[PDB]
Order: sequence, then structure tokens, then C-alpha cells
Amino acid sequence: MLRFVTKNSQDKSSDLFSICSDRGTFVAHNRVRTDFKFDNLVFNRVYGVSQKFTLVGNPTVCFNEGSSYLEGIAKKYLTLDGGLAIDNVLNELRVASHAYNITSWRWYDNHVALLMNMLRAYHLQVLTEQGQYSAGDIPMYHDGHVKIKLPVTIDDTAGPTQFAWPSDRSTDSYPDWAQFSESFPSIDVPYLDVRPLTVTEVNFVLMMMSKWHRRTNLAIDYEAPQLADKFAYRHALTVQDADEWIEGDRTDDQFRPPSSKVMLSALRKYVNHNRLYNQFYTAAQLLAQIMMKPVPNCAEGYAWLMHDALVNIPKFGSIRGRYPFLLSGDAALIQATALEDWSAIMAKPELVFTYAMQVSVALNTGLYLRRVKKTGFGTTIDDSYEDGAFLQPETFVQAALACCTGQDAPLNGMSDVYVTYPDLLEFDAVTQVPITVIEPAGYNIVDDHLVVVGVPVACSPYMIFPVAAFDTANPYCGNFVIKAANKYLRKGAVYDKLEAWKLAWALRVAGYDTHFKVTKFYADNGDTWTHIPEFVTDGDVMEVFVTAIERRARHFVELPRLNSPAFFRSVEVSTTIYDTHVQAGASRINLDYVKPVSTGIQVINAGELKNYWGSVRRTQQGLGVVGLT
Amino acid sequence: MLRFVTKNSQDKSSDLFSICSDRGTFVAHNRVRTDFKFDNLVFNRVYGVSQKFTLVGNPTVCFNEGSSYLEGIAKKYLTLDGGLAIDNVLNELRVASHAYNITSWRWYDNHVALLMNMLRAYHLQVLTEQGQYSAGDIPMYHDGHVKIKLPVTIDDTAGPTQFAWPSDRSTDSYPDWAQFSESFPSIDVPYLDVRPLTVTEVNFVLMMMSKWHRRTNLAIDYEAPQLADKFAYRHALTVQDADEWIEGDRTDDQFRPPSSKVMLSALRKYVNHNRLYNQFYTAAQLLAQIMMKPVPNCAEGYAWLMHDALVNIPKFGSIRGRYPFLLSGDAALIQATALEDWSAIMAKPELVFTYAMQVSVALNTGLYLRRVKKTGFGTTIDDSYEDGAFLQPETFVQAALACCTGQDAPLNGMSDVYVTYPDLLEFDAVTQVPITVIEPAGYNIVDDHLVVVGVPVACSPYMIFPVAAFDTANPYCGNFVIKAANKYLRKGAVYDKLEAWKLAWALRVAGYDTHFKVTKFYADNGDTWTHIPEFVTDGDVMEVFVTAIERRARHFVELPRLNSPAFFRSVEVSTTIYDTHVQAGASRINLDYVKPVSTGIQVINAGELKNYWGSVRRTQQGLGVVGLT
Repeated sequence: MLRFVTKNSQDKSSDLFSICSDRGTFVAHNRVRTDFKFDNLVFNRVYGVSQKFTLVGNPTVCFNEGSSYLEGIAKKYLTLDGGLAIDNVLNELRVASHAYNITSWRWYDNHVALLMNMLRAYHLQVLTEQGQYSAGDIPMYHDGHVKIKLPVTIDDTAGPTQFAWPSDRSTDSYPDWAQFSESFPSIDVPYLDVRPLTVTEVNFVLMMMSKWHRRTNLAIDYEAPQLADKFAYRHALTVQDADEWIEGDRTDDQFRPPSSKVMLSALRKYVNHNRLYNQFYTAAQLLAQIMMKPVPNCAEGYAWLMHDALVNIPKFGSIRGRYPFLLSGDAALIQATALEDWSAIMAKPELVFTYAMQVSVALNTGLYLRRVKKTGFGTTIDDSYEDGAFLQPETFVQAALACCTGQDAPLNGMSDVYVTYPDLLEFDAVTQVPITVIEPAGYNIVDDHLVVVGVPVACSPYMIFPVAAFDTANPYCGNFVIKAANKYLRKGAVYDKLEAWKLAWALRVAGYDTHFKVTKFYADNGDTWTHIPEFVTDGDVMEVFVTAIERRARHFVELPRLNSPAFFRSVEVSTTIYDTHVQAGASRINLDYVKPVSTGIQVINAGELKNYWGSVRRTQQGLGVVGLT
Repeated sequence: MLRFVTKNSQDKSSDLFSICSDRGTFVAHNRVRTDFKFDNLVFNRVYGVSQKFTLVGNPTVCFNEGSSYLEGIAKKYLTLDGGLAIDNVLNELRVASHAYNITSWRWYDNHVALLMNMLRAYHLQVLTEQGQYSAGDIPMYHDGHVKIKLPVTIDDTAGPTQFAWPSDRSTDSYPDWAQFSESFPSIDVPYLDVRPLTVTEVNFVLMMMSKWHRRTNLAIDYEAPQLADKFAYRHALTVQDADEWIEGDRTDDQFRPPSSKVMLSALRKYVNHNRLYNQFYTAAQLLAQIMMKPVPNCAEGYAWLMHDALVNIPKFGSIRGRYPFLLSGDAALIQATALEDWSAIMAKPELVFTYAMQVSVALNTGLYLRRVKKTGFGTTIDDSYEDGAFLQPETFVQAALACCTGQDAPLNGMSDVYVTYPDLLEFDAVTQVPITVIEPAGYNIVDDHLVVVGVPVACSPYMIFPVAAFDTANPYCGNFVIKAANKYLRKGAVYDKLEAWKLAWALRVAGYDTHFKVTKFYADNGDTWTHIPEFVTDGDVMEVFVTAIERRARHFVELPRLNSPAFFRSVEVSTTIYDTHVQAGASRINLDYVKPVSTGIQVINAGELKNYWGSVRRTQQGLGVVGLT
């Protein structure tokens, strides 16, 4: 995850932003300078381009059965090829079978749900103490023309301002827990080791073991039942503050949730003690992938925002506190990527939020990129693009990321886990958008409802600028030249679709709107980005007519008559970012703090694609899932 | 003096401004263009920077005893090494001793006070006929915050609008004068030869022989008693118009002071006839050095303006009209610098005023430069800077000029004459400034009084731009580059003090104010120059923190986030002057008119440092008084 953010070490550094949001949303400002080079002299415009992101979401959770993983177990009981040694654990058990039949049969170690719960609680408490925790509210689209407003399940103003405990006292049951220090396990039941945790951190862990009530519209407050019906924890001291709060003995005031630092320390201690590096890596990946979506500045863009995601979080199971000697020894085949990403998150916890911000934009753009690159602008005859990585729900987000940006998207590192949108597997997926009553201008409104085909572009690429989405030079590349039209006639300046869009974008930045035929280039002011129109994607057309290029009221850098001969000059456009700052209502990272803990940790760089330890690579032939090498 | 103004012949030319001032002060406008070169393309801002100068002053005069000089005497009675030949004058006297005992013993030729009186009267009459002669008035400092207002000894509005005679009729006595044409002197008393002067010019000379009453706050209207108690002038015609005005015979209307042209012609005739080139050169130097001070645009800057100067003008004595044959023959060892500067002033009389304007700025800046260069920003361990030229009061102004600007400051050319500030010999000199009652912002106000240490910078260098005050590139140099910070941390962008000031100045010009720690950069609008803050001078600090660089209301050329990595670009700044004009309420000079009169004038380029015929040179080791070579 860290390498993806740093673009494989851009000058061995990158930048991060902490989580901040008001009313469930936050703007993401930018400052850029766009050049215009014609007549061998340079003009420029410095403009502020913003981008709205929202934390509001309602994903569908699926706490179904999942496989077991024993990576953070001592090297002498695990093995790369020999796997789990049941003979060694029976010998060291201290007949054998008499313990086998009791509990030694399950072997269902998996804490992904617990780690995800602790992470989302940390994020929610961060928002709480920043004075910004509240019920979500999706923004409205006021543009004089057709207006969009969406509902929320919980009202913002009545919504809670404080992150209380997820579960509600005196309404639902809790898992039955009791401290357990016996060497010999007695009941087949998850045993989780929390020995080195303080009273408050172990209290927080076992309280988050309970079930989760949703009290807000945010995407990370999803519903979650109790991870285990019964369980026991390996701790020297018997903790019952949570138990006292379960009954009326402890009041709400005296059992307030801890501060963000305490939850972060609890998570660090838990993962370090149980050697849960890969499991936490998967948990962070999933939480970031479900974190948020970008608020569109166009009308048809909200169709992407209407969709809800489906997540496969595995059912919880912990065999690490059953036997004290499991963790005695260096951990077995811990992935190097997991170690470095874990060190990066623990050093800077905002890395997960920044990666979520990058991944939302990359995925939303890459879905459009794949719906276009399948047909290749309609000059691909067969189906030899091999976009099949989009099919299996696990490599959905990874394939979208790889298609949008050339970088290797990081696989989830875990089997039967994914974040997927089932209804958007196919690119000819129609969506309906509830729409208020205002006269139209060619937004193909049907029965007072925007009909949207496929998935729309809903964000500017200004947080991943070198995206290289297209092969040719374009605004996504950043620097491009504007060439003369293919041939000039009465209708005017036959232009190829992609080059026509490039010209339209450059003129819209420069202050001239353009008129097309087979009518203008509806864009956004705040975000002077002009999203690619449907004439590029439809593939029925290959040349387009630009009739007239007019002057907007907000004039800017002056250009000649581009759409006519003897007056056109081959201007070229280059933009650079001056200042970016995610405000609402930064922290530099370099590869100096990446150095992971290698003391008593066996590290394998190689991975097997069966467990999804790899990275999907986009090539010209198409996407492709590649191992970690 | 001329070479100092022309910077040793800048393209063999320079520029001058005539004296002009309203209410005792005059602005000094400028127009400059500041560049900003980053991303291989150039931005610029063209802004008007002004500077206020005031003629108001109250120097302390000291008409004490001084040495005698016989330079403009015939070559056969003076000698470079043999000196005054008393045998030759006794032979040519036409016993000898019988004339010795009478008058031939004194030999006290010195007219410096008379020449200075005629020059200041010329300047005052110029101001009078320009409709700008009035009582002085020091400007007030209105800035919303703490405000400064200073008093004046004579009220402006009640102050006279016309330059009347210095002395007051029917209040004080006058020197007793009578025409004298005898070959044989009778009484030991100064005898000054005014033979070729007209009636009005000789009248003006002998009237200025009287004592001077101050009727204005200007610095050149200083008090002066009558130069000689008794004297007689060598003139063919007995002039008594001044005598008639002494009594009631002549009214005020009929004895108005002459026009500026008449006084200038009188001075030219007097100095040419008596061969007073060196004496006039010293008089012009002194008058220019006391002319004026720059009005600061900062608060603590007025402390320099509060100070008063101490001047050593020698007591008058003239042995040149005693014997008609003294001036018969070519003059003896006249300095070449004196001749060329005399020719330049007579051709253009505004050279003295322009040199005064240059010298005020150079001296005020160089005092700060020496108070800093002694410690070398606090990385000099010993006292091996050899600033001892500042100690003796005679080479005070010269040392300040040499320290500010690399050019050789011209020595006074005369012994026991100086313009000096006794209390500012030491750089740890505290001064108090009367201050009006307004809430503070960190101007260390004590008991409603600005406490100021040392001497503050009170002027912009825009009239001497290539100043080269500092060794490194800086705004004083004009062109400099802005480098990356030494190292970046949470507080932000460790910067060396000098480079931090360079960055602050460049940003303040560009429209961004900057915040420092160990708080901003208080500067002036009208004069966008930002004076060097105390963190540069204190020498306790060597690195400074720049926290944030904000955008002012009056935005200008846009720059990226300079104080952060991945966003900083090494901008470079260069400024050039577009138009300068000294307005209130120019005259080009080239080295074509410099050609001095060499007919019957013996000229020596070499000089002896005993009589202060040299030029103090600043080197890296320190200052140093160097002869004329």
C-alpha cells in the first residue's frame, strides 16, 4: 500500500493528509499553473481547482466463512512447504489425542474483522476529538439547471456529535468472556492473547469484540454482529470494567471510549504481540477501499455515487492464546510488503486515509477507463483486451486501479475477501438518479430521472497527476500539444474525438467555451476540469465538428481563432501543481521511517497467487495478475 | 566628491537633482521592476518605491581654533617641502623686521567658514525663489499602530516664507570693516581681497561676514557668530550699502538679499581670485555632510533621526589681501580632486545637494553595516575587524561611507574638521523616542517610549543600488537566488538568518508576508523594502524558523508553497530601476564638463594623510585610510 502511494518511491518520498471532514464530507483543494506556448512565448493561468469527497456510504457486509491463516506462529510449527506441523504441537503440548479431540482440530486463526473494527473505531474517535464527528450528509447539486438532492438514513442535526460505544446497553446481548491462563485449553472456542495490554486497551479490545450498532451514515460505521459468541482472553489480570458497564453498575460517564492514541496503542500492541502483520495489512486495505467516494461536480456523475459496495469480511477466529508457546519464537513467513506497510501505518496513521483518497479517485476513473479501453474508442474489432481481471470480485478494485494508473495495484493479500460492486461488472449498466424538477438542456432526463449508462467520471485526477490513463498526451498526462485539424470544411475543423476533447479542455481552462456538432462542453467552474463527453465513448463516431469557439464571461489568457486556418497556431499546454491542501470545516513522509522490525521475524518477499500475494499489472495487451516477485 | 557620485565614472556619467523641499522635507520617488524566475519562465512586478528625506536638523557648531593653510599662494612663496618662504616675502615687501613685528607673524589664512556661509545662503535663496523656503517640519508616523510625532523649535506656519538677511538690524553689532588699498599693512587683522567683485557681490560677501541668526529648523541654517571682529577688504571702490542698512539710512526693501545667481557668481569670483579651491572643497564637503537625514518608514528608525551632529568649522582668518603680490603667480600645490570637484560644482551647483542625498543614505546604512560587520553576524570570535577608523571624529562619516559602499570615501581634505555624532561612537548606544499612546504589537515600548539599541536602518538603497553592502548576493546587490532550506522539520524550513531575510524580502515584494519563530516581517507599503530584523543582528541565533507564508490582501505575482518540499522551486529575483525623479511640493552630468582650469595652476595629485588628503578604503580585513595615490 505504501509503495502504491509513493508511486514506487517518487524521489523516495510522498505526502499524507489526516482524516478531516465536516457533515460527512471534505473538500480537497489544489493550485495549479497552466501554460500556453504559441508564437514562441508563454502565457499562463494560475487557478484554484477543488474536489469534494464524502465519507457517506452504505456498503453491504457479509461476515461469511473464510479460510484460516497461521502466519504469525513460531517458525518451528509453521513451514513454507511443510505447513502446520501438528506433530510438533502435540509433542510440545504436555494423551496427545486426548487433547486433539477437545480443541486441537479446528485451527481457525483469523482476526481480520477485529482489526478492522479497531481501525474504524480509531478513525471515528479521531473525528470525534477533532470536533467533526457527526451524522453524514451527501451534498446537493445546485447549478441553476436540473438539481439533485439525495436522502440520508439518519438526520445530521439530530445525529450524535460524540462517538459512543457501538453496542447499546440494555438492548442486546454480549459475548461471554472470562480471563483464561490455563496451559491446557478446555473448550473449543477462540482464544486471543492480550497479555501485554493495559487495563484500558484490553478493555477496549474486548468491548469491540461485541456487536456494532450504526449511528451514522459514514461508510466506516457499517453494521457488524459480535465476532464470537463466546471466547476467553489470555491476560494476567481479570478485567471486568466492560462487564460492569454491561449491567447498571458502571454508568455511561465512567466508561467513555478511550482517546485515539489509546486505541492506536492497543492495535499496535495486539498486532505486534500476536504477529498479525498480514492480517492487519488486509484489514487496512479493506477499510481504505470502503472509506469514501468523490462527490461529482457534474450531473450524470451522481449515478456512481448512488451505488453501494459489497464486502467480504471473514468470520472471526483466533487460535493464538490457546497455547502460550505458539508465539515463542520468530514469526513464520511474514510478507515484506506487510511489514513495511505496517511500520508505515504505525509511524503515520494517516497513510490509510490518504491511500483511501487515492484509491477512490483511481477506481472511479479506472472503471471509465476500462469501459473505454475494452472497445479502444470503437476501433477494436474483437474482444482481445483481456479485462477478465474485473470478473472475479477479489481483483475488481485492483484491476480498476491498474487500468487507471500504470502502477501495480496491491492485491488484498487474503482469500475470499473483496470490495466489489456486483451490478457494475458489465459496462452497459444503466442507473437511475432521482432528480428535481427543472427545465432541461440535453441531460436526457426520462420520467424526471437521469438515466446514466455505465459509470461516470466523478473526480479530477489532481491527486494522482502523472496518472498516464491514456497512451497519448492529454490533460491526464499533464503536458500536451494542440495540433491543426485533420481538414477544414464549412461545418468546421474536423477533429478526432480525443484531440477534440483535448482542445475543448484547454480552451475551457483558457476561458473559451467550444461548440461541437455530432452541443458545447458542459464542464464545472470550481473544478475547471471538463469531463470527457459521450461522443468520445460512444464509438459510433470517429470525427467530430467544432463549429465555433466563443468567449466566456470570465475571460482569461487570450488565444487567436484556433478553429480557422491562417489564424491557428499550435499552442501547447503544460500544468504544474503549486499548492495542495485538504481542508474541511499535511504530513510529509519519506522512506527513512519505512525500516521494518526484522528482529525475530522471518521475512519472505516471494508470494503465491493462490493467497492473492501479488499485484495486478496493466500492459498493452490488457490487465494481468502478477505475483509479488 | 564628484568621483564618489559617479562611482568612479559609471559609463563616464551620472545624474543630479536640484534642491527642492516643501515644509522642510521632500520625497524621492523611484520605479523598479522585480523579476521572479522559476520553472524556466519569468514573472515580474513593476512598483513605485518612494523615500522621504528631511532638511530639518539642529547640529552643534564649534567655531574653535584651527590650523592655517596657504595653498592658493604664488608658487615662489610656497613650496611642497620648503613650505612658506618668509625670506622671499620680506624681500618683496618693500626695515623688514619693522614690518614683521606689525603683522607678518600670524599667517592665519583660512576662509572655510566664509565659504560655507556663502554656500548655505545660496541654497537658502534657491529655496526662497523656488517658492519653497519655510520653517522646517519633521513628518509624523501614522500607521494605525503606535504613532510618533516630534516637535520643532520654530513653528512652520508662523515661520518666515522669505530668506531675509541672517543678522537682525538694531539688535546686534557687526564687524568693523573699511576698504583698504595700502601696500603696507597697518593692523594685524584679516585682510581679504575682493577686488574683481561687483558692488552687490562684495556687499553680499561683507554682509555674510557678519553673524548668523537662525530663523528656521533647517540643518543648513545653523547658528554662526561673526567670523572676524574687525577686518578690511581690498577693493577699489568703497562700499557702504551694508553700512547704510546697519543704521536706519537704508530700509529693508532696498537691501533685499541678492538672487541665487548673484551669490553663486560672488562665490565663483572669490574662490577663483583667491585660489581657494581646497578650502571650498572642504566647505562643500562639510555642508553636504550636514545637509539632511532620511525620514524613516519604520518605527524604531526615528531614533537615528533624533540625534544631532557636532561640526568643527575652523575659526576664520584671511591673509591674502594683505599683500597684492601674494596672488600674482600660479597657485601652489592645488589638489587635482579639489580642482575637478570645484569645476563640477560651478558647472552644476546641484552636485552638492545630490552628494548630500547620497551621503545621508550611505552613512545611515553604513553605521548599521559596521555594527553588524564588527561581529560578522556573531561568528567572529576576536576583535580583528579594524573598525578603528570610526574612532577619530574626522574619519567617522568617511568610514561609514566606505563600510556601506565599496567606493573610496573622500576625506575632508582639512585637519580638525569633521561631522561627528559623539554618542553613537559605540554600537551599543541606547536611544529613547517619545511615543504616542497606542496599543503595541512587539515594539518593546518601555514607559511609553521606544527603546532603540544602536542605529536603525532608515532608508532604502535605491539611490545607490549597486551598494554591495554585504558580500553575498542580496536585495542590496539587486540580484539573488532563493535556495532550499537547510533542513525541514515540524516547525518548518530551518533557514540561515541572512537567507531567511532574503526570502522574506522577496516574498514581501511578491505579495506574501512571512511568519517567523525565534513574529512576521513588519515592513512598509509605500517602500516595499523590508528592513533587516533584529534576529539577524543579535548574533545569539544562527538559524531561524519560518512557520507559514501567507497571502496579503494586495496580492501580486503568484508563487508556489515555498516553505515545503515537493513544492518549493528555486526562484531567483532581479530588480532594475525604470524611472527615478526627486519631486516635492533632474540634470544629467557627464565627464565632459569636468575639465578643470589648469592655466597658471600648479597641480599635485599626491597628498599627505596628515592633512587628510586621501580616501578610506574598505577591505575584507576592515576599513583603512588610504592616501590619494
